[PDB]
Parts: sequence; structure tokens; C-alpha cells
Amino acid sequence: PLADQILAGNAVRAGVREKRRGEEY
Amino acid sequence: VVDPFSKKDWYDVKAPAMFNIRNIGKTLVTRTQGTKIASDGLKGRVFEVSLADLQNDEVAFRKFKLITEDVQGKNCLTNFHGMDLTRDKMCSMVKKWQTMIEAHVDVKTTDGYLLRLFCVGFTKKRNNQIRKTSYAQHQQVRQIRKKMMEIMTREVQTNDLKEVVNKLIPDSIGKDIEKACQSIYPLHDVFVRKVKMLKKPKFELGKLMELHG
Amino acid sequence: PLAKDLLHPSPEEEKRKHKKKRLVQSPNSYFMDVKCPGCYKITTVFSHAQTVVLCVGCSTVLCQPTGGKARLTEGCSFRRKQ
Amino acid sequence: LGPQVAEGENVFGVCHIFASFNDTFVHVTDLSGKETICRVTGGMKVKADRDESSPYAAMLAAQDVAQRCKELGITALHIKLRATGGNRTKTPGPGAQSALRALARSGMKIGRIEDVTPIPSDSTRRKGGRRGRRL
Amino acid sequence: EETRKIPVPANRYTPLKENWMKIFTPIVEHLGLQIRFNLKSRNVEIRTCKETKDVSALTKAADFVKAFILGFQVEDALALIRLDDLFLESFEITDVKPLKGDHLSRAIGRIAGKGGKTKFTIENVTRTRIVLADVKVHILGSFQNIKMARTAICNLILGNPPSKVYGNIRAVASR
RNA sequence: CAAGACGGACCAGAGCGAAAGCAUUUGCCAAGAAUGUUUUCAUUAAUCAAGAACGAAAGUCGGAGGUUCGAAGACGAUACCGUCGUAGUUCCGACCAUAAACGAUGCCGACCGGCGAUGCGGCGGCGUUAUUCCCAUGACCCGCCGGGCAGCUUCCGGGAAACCAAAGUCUUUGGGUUCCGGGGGGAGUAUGGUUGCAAAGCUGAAACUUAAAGGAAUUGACGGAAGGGCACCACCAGG
Repeated sequence: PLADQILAGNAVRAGVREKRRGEEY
Repeated sequence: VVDPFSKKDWYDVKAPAMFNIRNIGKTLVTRTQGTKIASDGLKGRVFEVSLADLQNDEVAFRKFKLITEDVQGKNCLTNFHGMDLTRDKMCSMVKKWQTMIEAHVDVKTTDGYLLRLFCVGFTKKRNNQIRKTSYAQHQQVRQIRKKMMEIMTREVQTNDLKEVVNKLIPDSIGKDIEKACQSIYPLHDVFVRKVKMLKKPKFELGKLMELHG
Repeated sequence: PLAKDLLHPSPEEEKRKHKKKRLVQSPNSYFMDVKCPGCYKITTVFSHAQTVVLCVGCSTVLCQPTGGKARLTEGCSFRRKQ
Repeated sequence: LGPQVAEGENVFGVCHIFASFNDTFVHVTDLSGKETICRVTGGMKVKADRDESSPYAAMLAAQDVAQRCKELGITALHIKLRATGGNRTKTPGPGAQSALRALARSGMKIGRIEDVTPIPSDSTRRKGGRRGRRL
Repeated sequence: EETRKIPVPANRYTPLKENWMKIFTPIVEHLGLQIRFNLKSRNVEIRTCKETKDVSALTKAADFVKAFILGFQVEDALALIRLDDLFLESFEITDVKPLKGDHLSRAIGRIAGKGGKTKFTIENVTRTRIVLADVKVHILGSFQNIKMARTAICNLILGNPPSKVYGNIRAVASR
């Protein structure tokens, strides 16, 4: 749709990205 | 430096007695400052009023030009000046796989209002027809055009503008030609698409009293 | 398909074909007797007549020429010959 | 000031919106069209030829003419659209729709819409050459 | 009350019938507006009621069905319902250059492009929608986006190859 | 109110005309295709040089008119673009006779596929309509025949292929007849002749040089371009 393309063109992608970084006895 | 609209004043313009709705509205006119009279400034004013603003239940695609030439003390009196169809109707009514037949007459009425009539009809598809196109041959188009001229001339020439305008209110002329041309090639949407006013006689004020009441 | 006898065509097929294109050409026209209702005399007219045919005594119009066959007047009777 | 008309019934004017391909005119008149009330272009709202034909300039023009008519008392309008017509384009552009929307937003009642543009039966030769276009 | 009328042509009657559900549900649900299909006059009748507010929606709803009259999809006219400054602008192909017969057809073919591809590109680049009628061109979008797509289309019927316009229209939308 | 122009939409798988071309109504004028024909003549026919008729647009002479557009030209911006605008564009009367004037495809004839649309004429036929028409006739519907215009398709054969119902019926080569070509440049040049006021138009070489010039399709590659993804041996905020 045209509304979806305009709204998605003026917004920011967010969310998905994973970073793998980095007792009892 | 000073607002001229405070100097202006409001006058009332009203439709004649052939229509249901009579009060067609207001007109802003300058007051007389001795140089120019207001009556001369409002003696030639043409109004483009739709039919549904003149009658309640009627159609809206029919427009009447009404000419105003009279004053009666905050009461403008108007008279017929022309008739035409809306551009929306004229554009939507010209389809494709079908012929347009159109004609015009110059004709004098019974009381001097010489006028020109333009009408348009369209060839019609039958209900059991499977052919895409409904085209009339040239001689059928000429016969249909001659019949249009004869019919419109016969119910414009023998009557007065009261009866002419009350014919134009439901457009009995178009349905008359539609019924009359069913034996040459059947017709679809027959309307008197334009009414002109080529000539107006000498002004008489009693006839406006008859046309208004 | 690819096999039909040309010497013996079916009569509806021969009737359908163009008059020149038949096995042996033959016309589509005929001569007929017409009787005017205003008299008793018989007149021989061509079916595709191009001339207006008048009665010998009554002098009424018997046929009007048209594009193809002639239009006999409403009221006359006719009978095809042979 | 204003027409001596009761609260139930309004007063009709007509408003010619002329959306040329460089700016947009808003010319409001009475039902006859003889006497005028207001007319606001793209130039009297923005002082930039960039935004002369802009929908924003037409929006400001329509708000200005709507508040002016409600000041004077014309509380309903018939609307007559117009393009530049003739040999040129015949269709009202975004400026006309912007002006119509903006003066509909003002709360003033809108009457009958009619597209009145000078479409010729047949006219003269086109402004461009046999080659010449917009860009 | 207030009422608008929209004429539907004969070629648009079957898509109007087959898509009618998603025409009237976006008008009666979140605009609170009344609509009917007058078959005798072949019109769309849109009228207000006691359940409507934000009166401009009426006018906006009008443009909605008008776009579906002119050949746009239901989703793009739905965008006309949602967004506030969206416009539809229209011009004829002969309005920029006199094109006769086969030249007019070739001009249409260059605007459409092979498989439709070229016209899709302009839409996908300019966030507009483009309906090619028999001769008319209708562009639905914002004013700057309409200006961009109209310049690209006029360049396609300037005589320029579709390839140069493809590359250049991908380049110009970076401003 | 006026002046000239143009006849939009309807307007097409259309129609007409030898082609160029032709779209407001009405009247007049003389032609014509196709169809119908148990008319007439009786081989009168096909192709053709010179010449003749018309021949888009532009252009050259005499007038009339100049609405729009607009070569040249004058400005303003940056060859493109905008403002003004000459000749021209329009009409009459003489010229010039060229186009990608295309189907890039002499003319006449015979044989050879499918489907279902269209234009005109003719033929046969139930029905519905002309406010149930009171008979014919128009308008639709069904079928057929004849030439037309034009789609999609085809193990008809043909072709280098694109494609072609002719560009097929061709090494299994002969239906009749005209024009024209013989590798690429030199060169449409020089010269000779002809025509045209003129511009130019028709015809038109060789010496020498050269191994290519060219046609039809389809994708290998192809510096690159547009989207993503991961990374403190990349960045942001820092130490």
C-alpha cells in the first residue's frame, strides 16, 4: 500500500540484532 | 483605507412561479452615492441555478440561466435566460460503442423570444443484443436528426415561455423524441442539452407579474 | 478429413455453395406466376426482376425492384414454376 | 453587518478556485458572480515563487477566505473548479483539491461541486513545438 | 446533512461490485459515514449521519472512491483515507507532445515498460502510484513526489530511452 | 461585441479513395466499389518505355487576412529553457514533384490451415420490441453466401534466423511479364549528354586501394550499480 510505504519510509527499523559478546562449587 | 463592504447592502433575489422553491438567495449591491444607481448595476445579472435548487424532488444535472433585470425594494425579479446540462452528465453520457446524434434549431416562439435549441441522443443497445457495438448507418442518423428537428420545433413554436419552461422542467421533449425515433434506430439518452436566447423583445413589466404571481 | 467424394455432393451442401462454385453452376432464381387480387390474369415475372411490372389490364404495380428479389405487392398471389 | 437571515438558513455564495500551473486563485462571489468578496492567490500567502503553486499556499488561502466569509456572513458556498484549459491541461491539480479540503475543514458548509474548465470543442495550435514538452 | 455523488463508468462497474466490501467497510467503520450504490443513476452516493465527526473525512472519503473510479487499487485509495496531504494529478500524454497513432502507443509502452517494470520502478522510487488510462495518466502521491514522477514520465515521453530514465530516477530520489 | 482557426469526446481489430489523403449540419453537382442478375458484346485481356493526371510537408511568385503557433532575429537566464516575434502557418491563382511517399516486400493468375470477431450487399428463419405496435418495415437474435478490413494461431511447407498463409507449392529447380543487383572503398566523385530561370534533377566512370564490408538471433563474460549481513584486527560513546 502507499500509506504503508510512506509510513515505513519515514520511520526507523527497530528490534532484531544479536551480539555474542563476553556458581555452586 | 476604508472598508467598502460596510457601505454595501443585501438584496433578495427570488425565482418565478414555474418552480416550487422560489427564494434563490441574496445579492450584495452597492448603495447609491449619487453617481451610479444600484438598479442599473443589478439590471443585467445572470444566475446559474440548478433545477434541484428550484424544485425539491427534481434532478440536479439540469441547470437554468435566469436573468435579473428588476428591483422591487429588496426584491430582485428574474426571468429565464437559458438552459444547459452539467459537464458531469455530458461527460458520463458519451460512452463508446455507440453513435452520438445531435441537432439544433433556430425558432421563434409565440411572444418574440427567439431561441436556439440543441439536443443530443444516443443509439441504444437492445437487451438481447450480443453485439458489442450499436452503430447507426448514415441515413438512419439523418432521418433521426430530421425527426429531432421536427419534434422540437413542433413543441417549441406553438407555445409560450411559461409552457416551454414547464416542458423543460421534466424534459418532455427528450422523451418525446425518444419515443418517436424507436422505429428508425432505438435511442438511449435524449435530452435538450442546450437552450440559448438569441433575441429578447421590448421589456414588459406585466408579464413578470404573471410569471411571478 | 482428406477424404470426401467430389462427384457426389450432398444436396444441402450443393444448395449452400455459391452458384458459380457448385459442381455445375446453376442460378438461384426462378420464374413465377403472379395474380393480382383486382383481376384474374396471370403474369410471368422473374424473381429478381429489376423492372417494375404492371398488369396488362389493371395496370397495378405487381413487383417493385429491390436489391435482390422483387417485392410483390401485398395482396397479390404467386406460384413458382416448374 | 451581514444578511438579515435567521440562524436556521444560510446564505449561498459561489467560489471560483482557479488552479493554474504556477499558482492558485480563490475568488469568492455572490450567486450571480458579478460582485466579489475575496480572492487570494499563492503569492499573497508565501513570499517565494517555489511555493506559489504549492498545496500549502492554497491551504492558507482557503483558510483566509473562509474566515473572511464567516466574518462577512457567507456561510455556504457552491464550488466551481477550474484548470488552465484551452490548448493546455484540462484537469484541476493538487492546488485546487488542497484549497477545497482546507475550506471544507473550516466548518463552513460546502454546496455543489462543478468542474468548469474551458475545454474547447476544437481550439488553435499548442503552445509547444512539434518537439517541445515540459522538461 | 451533506451528500456527494460519484459517477461510475461502465468499465468500472464489475471491479466496483467485486471489491465493494473493502469499499464500504472503511467508510462505515472508522469514518461513521453512510454510502450506497445507486444502480439506476449509476452513481456512488455518500451521505453523512448522526454518527460522523471530523467533517473533512466526508470530502476525504469522496476522494477515496474517486480514486477507485480512476483505476487505482483499493489500498492506495485507502491511503487517501488515512494520510492527510495526498493528491491525485492528471494529464494527457498528448498534453506534452503531439503524438499520432503508433507513436502514442509506443509512448504508452515506454511509460509502462516491459512487463510493467519501468512504471513500477517510478512508483517504488517515488512513493506514488500511477494509473495509465487509455490516454490519460493519473499520479497519486505527495506534491513533491508527484513532481518527481511527472518529470520522469514526461522524460519517458520526451523520447528518452527507459534505461537512462531508470538510472536517473534511481539517482534523483537521494535528495 | 468582433476576427481568424479548428472540427475534440463519439472515433474502433472501423470506413472510403489510384496513391497523397478524408471526421460540424443541410442543399446541389457529377463519379464508384461490393452485392443481385436465366441482361448485353464476345476474347475485347496481363505486363510495360516516353509522356500525362493527382502528389504530404517545406519552399518560389501575385493578391486578402493575420486568432494561435513559429524558422530567422532581439533580449533574459544557463545546445537544452523562458519573453517578444519576421517569413511562414490560413484562402484564392501559377510553380516546384520530393518523404522511413513502408509491408524497408513489381504486377496478373492457379493450388494450399484453424478459430471466432467486424464492414457492406444478398438469402432463409422462430421469437422480443416501435408504451402488448391493428399487416409490411426499421432495431436485435439464429444460420448461410459473396467480395472487403483486421486479430490470435499452425509439425502447410519454407527460412540464416527474426519470422512468413506467402517470403509456401525451389537441386523433386520452367504459369505470363517488367525493373534492377553482382565483395568493401574510390564515388553518386570526375566527365559526357539531357531537363530545370535557378537550386539542382536523370544518367554516370576509371586509375588506384583493400580482406573484409554486412545480416539474424541468444547469452557467456563484463571495471561497475542497487540492496542486505557480520566484525572494537570497523565505527559511535569512551579509557
